[PDB]
Amino acid sequence: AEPEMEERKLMGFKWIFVLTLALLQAGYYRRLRWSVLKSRKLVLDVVN
Amino acid sequence: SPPPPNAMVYDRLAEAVKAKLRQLENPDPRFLKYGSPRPTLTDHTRILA
Repeated sequence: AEPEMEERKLMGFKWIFVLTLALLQAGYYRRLRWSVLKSRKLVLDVVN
Repeated sequence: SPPPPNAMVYDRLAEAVKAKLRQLENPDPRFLKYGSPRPTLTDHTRILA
């Protein structure tokens, strides 16, 4: 029924591992571009 | 410790807009007796001599 199961489980270990490295790069790249906004100071004049 | 409603300039400039609008709410019914904004058709025969 499934003559492809060994070519399939070996290709899926190679690309789930490689894609969890690109997820660690993209969460650093996101928090680096957003740090000037996330730490800025703002004074406004309004009280209530 | 909320500011009172005369302490900030924007809070007491807003109690003066509400007081300008409360004199548009009590109309005098003796100044509304003859005039109407709806047009009607009338008869002018007594004055046309």
